[PDB]
Amino acid sequence: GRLIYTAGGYFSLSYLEAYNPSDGTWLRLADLQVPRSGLAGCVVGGLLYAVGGRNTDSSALDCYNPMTNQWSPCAPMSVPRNRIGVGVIDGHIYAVGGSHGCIHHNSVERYEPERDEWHLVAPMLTRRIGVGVAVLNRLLYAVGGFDGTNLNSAECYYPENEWRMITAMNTIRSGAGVCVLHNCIYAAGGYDGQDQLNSVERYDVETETWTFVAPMKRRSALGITVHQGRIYVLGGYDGHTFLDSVECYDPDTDTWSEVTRMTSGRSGVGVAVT
Ligand SMILES: NC(=O)CN1c2ccc(c3ccccc23)N(CC(N)=O)S(=O)(=O)c2cccc(c2)OC(=O)CCCCC(=O)N2CCC[C@H]2C(=O)Nc2ccc(cc2)S1(=O)=O
Repeated sequence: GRLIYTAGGYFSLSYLEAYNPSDGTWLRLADLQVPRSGLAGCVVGGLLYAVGGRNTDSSALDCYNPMTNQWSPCAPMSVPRNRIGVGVIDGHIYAVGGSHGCIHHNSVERYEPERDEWHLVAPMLTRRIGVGVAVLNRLLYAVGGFDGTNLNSAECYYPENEWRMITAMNTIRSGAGVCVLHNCIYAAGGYDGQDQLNSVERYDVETETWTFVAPMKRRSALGITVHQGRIYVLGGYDGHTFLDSVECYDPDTDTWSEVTRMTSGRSGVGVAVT
């Protein structure tokens, strides 16, 4: 009965809408206190947090509670982080990368909801604005992005405080939807400098290889989450228009299938499931 929340986005949007893949119903919920695009979403203990983005870049961390349909302010990050990416480990929110104006972040900071406190951790090997982030059994991955100059590179964070480069992708991707499904890390979509991508690669943590799976039906700044063993990508920008298209990836048949449409097109959204 879990839901897919899309929060904020760009058409900078305040919408918080929830999709049920089991019946095609959308619900519109309480707005983001402050519109934001370029933000990330993630869930801790049933709570949905919206991080970073921009309205002016944003350091805001807000918390949405399905049980109250109310957005609660949290302590802000140590710096603004637009085009951020986030992951959770042990109930802690890791916010990696992003940009504050011309400052392209390689720093990473961790929020403990228990104390409402943000705290710095070991920065990355590379500045990554538009970074993709996912976590696989307490390893945090930052994938792609753009360092202020040039990334196919990916790197991995072990919490117990050092980042390690991993195998590079087959593709240069900033603004790529990144997730973990099963024991693999997916990097769907992105922007290679030239084109929006519809291709998707997954890193098998156990063969340390990026292999392409079927292409999507193109997009950047797309939302991405998992729901009932399936990847859902939301909206994004295909180079010409801001898509309302929501696409679902079934790993069993290795196909991407459009599965719904958002009530309005957006990119720059934060997405999570709870
Ligand atoms: N919160 C934000 O900062 C804003 N948003 C973001 C914008 C960017 C990245 C974002 C990545 C992650 C999350 C959010 C991203 N990326 C760079 C990165 N290092 O990751 S990106 O994914 O690679 C990418 C997306 C879209 C366009 C693009 C590159 O550049 C291009 O293709 C140029 C092609 C022609 C379009 C164009 O001329 N335009 C002139 C200005 C903008 C863009 C525009 O007209 N409308 C627009 C408005 C809002 C958004 C996208 C497009 S947004 O809200 O999603």
